[PDB]
Amino acid sequence: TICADGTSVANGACCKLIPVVKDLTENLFEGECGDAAHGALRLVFHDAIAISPTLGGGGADGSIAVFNATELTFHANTGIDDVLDAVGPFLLKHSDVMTPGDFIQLAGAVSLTQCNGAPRVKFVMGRPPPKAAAPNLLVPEPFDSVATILQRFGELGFTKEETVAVIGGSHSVAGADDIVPNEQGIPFDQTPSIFDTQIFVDVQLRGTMIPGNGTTEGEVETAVPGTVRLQSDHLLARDASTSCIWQSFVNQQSKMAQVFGEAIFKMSLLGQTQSKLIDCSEVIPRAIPFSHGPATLPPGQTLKDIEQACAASPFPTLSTQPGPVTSVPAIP
Ligand code: HEM
Ligand SMILES: [Ca+2]
Ligand SMILES: [Ca+2]
Repeated sequence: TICADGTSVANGACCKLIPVVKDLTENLFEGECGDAAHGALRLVFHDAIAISPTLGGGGADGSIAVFNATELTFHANTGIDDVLDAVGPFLLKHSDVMTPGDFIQLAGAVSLTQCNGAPRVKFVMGRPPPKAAAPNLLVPEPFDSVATILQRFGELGFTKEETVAVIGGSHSVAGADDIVPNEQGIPFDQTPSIFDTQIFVDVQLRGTMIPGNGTTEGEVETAVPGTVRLQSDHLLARDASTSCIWQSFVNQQSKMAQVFGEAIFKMSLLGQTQSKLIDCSEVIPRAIPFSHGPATLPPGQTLKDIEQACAASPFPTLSTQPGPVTSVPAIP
């Protein structure tokens, strides 16, 4: 079917989503891989992962928006109130054509296309409205152990490879608003507007510093001024179950993107039955091709500053970016 805009879709029910995509790209994200895009991506996880085989929760069901009055009382959802302040008006204005679970997955898929190197993910619609708030304690916290993290993701059907890709990859285009005391927009990697593998390098370095005037539980030292490091990422890069996976993504942007895209799509289906959904992948914007060079070590860092954790292979011999140590700019 040809939509009013000229887009051909396999299922004509998808045509009603085209204005939603345009609104998100023009008016929420403003064509940028910035604060709004980051929020929409994070919302995908906080909505979808909140499901357990034994404790309940509906997964990718829109509960985090509909039942925000409950789910925003959960510690793991710190900062989601601010995300919903930005995204929530768009969810409401487009609630005539799609359910909230569908909207959240759409917005995350569209967010990625705003970012250099991020994959164009598949997208399906047809998730029913949510029945209830997720239980508490289903969203992983940055102070959770690797074993805890792998149990949560693994029990939901993710491989370890997918788990590392989807966490690390997301943190390549991300910052913290609630970790560095009284500071917002503090990136996890040197390039929060680029979907590159700098996050993988940055986290493998020995940490030497904390930003700001104190820590929050689940934060550890970072190696690069103007960034922050989560304990969870720190441990995932160093634990024997995940460290070879973590290292495998360094300077492998295409591989990382492909795995990430597969993982996001899997995440999008949590709590759903793929049978009763409709493919609407044609509505997702074109991806922005990765246009940056190889991964590098940050200025002033050398291979002796890498904490080797993968026993199978040495850390790739990357170049060091030229020039003086500089503080990474905060995300506007
Ligand atoms: C063990 C798993 C994970 C943990 C513990 C974790 C933890 C965090 C924390 C603590 C923050 C900063 C939040 C704030 O300061 O308010 C954050 C930001 C973010 N996370 Fe993760 N995360 C995980 C997995 C993921 C996944 C799977 C995705 C995407 C599907 C994701 C996407 C993001 C994004 C995009 C941001 C930045 C938000 C912004 O700049 O507004 N995270 N994460
Ligand atoms: Ca949910
Ligand atoms: Ca990056």
